[PDB]
Amino acid sequence: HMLSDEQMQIINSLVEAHHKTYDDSYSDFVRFRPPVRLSMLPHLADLVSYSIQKVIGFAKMIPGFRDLTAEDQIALLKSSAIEIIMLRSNQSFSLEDMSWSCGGPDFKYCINDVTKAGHTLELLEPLVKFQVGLKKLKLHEEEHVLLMAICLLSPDRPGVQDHVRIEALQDRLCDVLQAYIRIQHPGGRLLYAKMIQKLADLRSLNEEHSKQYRSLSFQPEHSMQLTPLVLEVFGSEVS
Amino acid sequence: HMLSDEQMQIINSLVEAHHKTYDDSYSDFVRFRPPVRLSMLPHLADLVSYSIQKVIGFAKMIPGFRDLTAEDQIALLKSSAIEIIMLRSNQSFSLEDMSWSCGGPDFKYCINDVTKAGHTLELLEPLVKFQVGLKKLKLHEEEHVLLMAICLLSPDRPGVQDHVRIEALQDRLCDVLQAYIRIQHPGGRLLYAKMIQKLADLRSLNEEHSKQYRSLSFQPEHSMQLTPLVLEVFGSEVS
Amino acid sequence: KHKILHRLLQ
Amino acid sequence: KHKILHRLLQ
Ligand SMILES: CC(C)(O)CCC[C@H](CC#CC(O)(C(F)(F)F)C(F)(F)F)[C@H]1CC[C@H]2/C(=C/C=C3C[C@@H](O)C[C@H](O)C3)CCC[C@]12C
Ligand SMILES: CC(C)(O)CCC[C@H](CC#CC(O)(C(F)(F)F)C(F)(F)F)[C@H]1CC[C@H]2/C(=C/C=C3C[C@@H](O)C[C@H](O)C3)CCC[C@]12C
Repeated sequence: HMLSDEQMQIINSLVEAHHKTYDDSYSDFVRFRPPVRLSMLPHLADLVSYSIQKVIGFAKMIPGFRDLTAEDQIALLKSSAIEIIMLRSNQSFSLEDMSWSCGGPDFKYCINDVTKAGHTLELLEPLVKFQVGLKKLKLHEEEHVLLMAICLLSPDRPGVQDHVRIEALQDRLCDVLQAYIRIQHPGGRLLYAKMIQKLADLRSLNEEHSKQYRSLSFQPEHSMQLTPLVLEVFGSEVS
Repeated sequence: HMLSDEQMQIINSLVEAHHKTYDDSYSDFVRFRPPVRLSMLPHLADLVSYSIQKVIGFAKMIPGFRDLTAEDQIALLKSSAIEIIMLRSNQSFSLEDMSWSCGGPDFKYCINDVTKAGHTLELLEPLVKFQVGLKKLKLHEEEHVLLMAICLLSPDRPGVQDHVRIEALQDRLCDVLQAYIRIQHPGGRLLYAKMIQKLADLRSLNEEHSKQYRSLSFQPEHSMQLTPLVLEVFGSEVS
Repeated sequence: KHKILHRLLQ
Repeated sequence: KHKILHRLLQ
């Protein structure tokens, strides 16, 4: 009926990690190759590269992420990166105009903006549709942050060695998550499941991204516009 | 005493290739990651990547460059790229303020600008000193363009297979070069040699760039700021 | 080897 | 393998 000291240390830790790695001002966005509205590919690529960087920083600060092997950190990051990015982008997503809005109109990404980076306007449907549902759940910062750490710490990913110690870390986080809602979120008797459903939503979005990403990554005139980080994270090289 | 029709076709061809690949307005420079005055590394990296692209385009248009094997094209481009880039940058170099000036002050590269991309202010001396000498020679567009094609077509590079057919192409170009000066450049009885000396100057600058480039390319936090093209051209992978 | 140089050379 | 991820994980 009340969260325990350690469940609270965990929440505190994650919240800060996210403040420390999610720039509310989006001030770094002027250092990206500018948007031109595959004319958006250089900018989005930089946005995604940058975002991978934040995600990595966030992860390092998840309780017991660092005690994992380098190999598992990499395995978890590579497979979960795009999902974390999709999740975190929800903070900039806006229901009023169905667009991610990043502190200025040079940094407003609408659905046409995005077709201009090589994706089909209709394999983007699920992503928008997902941001809108996620948004509707009016997550607490605590829960948003918790969902991301739970995502990252999915042991059901290609390449993970210790899917027993990662299961442990995840379970602990779902424990925190589930209590938090119960104890601290009026009207959320049904939320945990809605969120968990979002984790499965993500898997599919992940799948879809990989298919399009494979398409671009195979045409050198496109791959050349990515960054070394993107190429490495989204690449199929194997530890 | 007068250049032959074919020597003139060659000159015409090179001049155009250079117009077709050297944007006098430098209008593409707004698509680079902006300069911040290793804070200049993202911008210069984009400048260099872009420049490699032009150089490649130029090369393709050199008489008989395309009839070479893919392998030799690559071998010639990889080893000569930085030299061509250094040469071509002379068009934007200014004696009045010892700086490359690219159509706007966001695009004025002075020597401090450059230390901020990871190089020593004193392994840059030779490069500035070289631009200044090159500038002093007040090359005709014809000769500037000819020197670049002669550079590219140096057969004394690592990896070149047919250093007999490339020697042929180069010789032919030096023939054109040498006649052009004789027939069309008053006061240039000594120039060809001064230029040829510049080709050897370049080799050393090349050497020096490789040493610094190796330094940056080995620290992932730096290599990550380069582009796929830069990494590939300047990389040591072997055909 | 040399994915992009190749492509840009076609 | 994974030059940069490794570096950013130290
Ligand atoms: C449906 C699907 C998966 O096909 C969409 C993919 C498009 C793209 C992801 C990508 C990619 C690439 O394949 C890359 F190569 F891998 F790069 C590229 F498209 F090819 F490039 C999506 C994912 C999340 C979206 C957005 C996030 C917004 C953010 C702003 C802010 O909230 C901070 C967030 O981290 C990030 C808005 C713009 C479009 C984004 C970045
Ligand atoms: C002395 C020496 C070799 O140590 C200088 C190297 C710095 C740098 C080249 C590089 C590099 C890198 O190692 C890269 F990684 F390989 F990228 C990087 F530094 F690490 F990035 C020099 C070479 C030519 C110079 C300039 C050219 C100007 C141009 C403008 C216009 O005239 C068009 C020209 O093509 C180009 C001005 C800015 C500084 C430049 C680009």
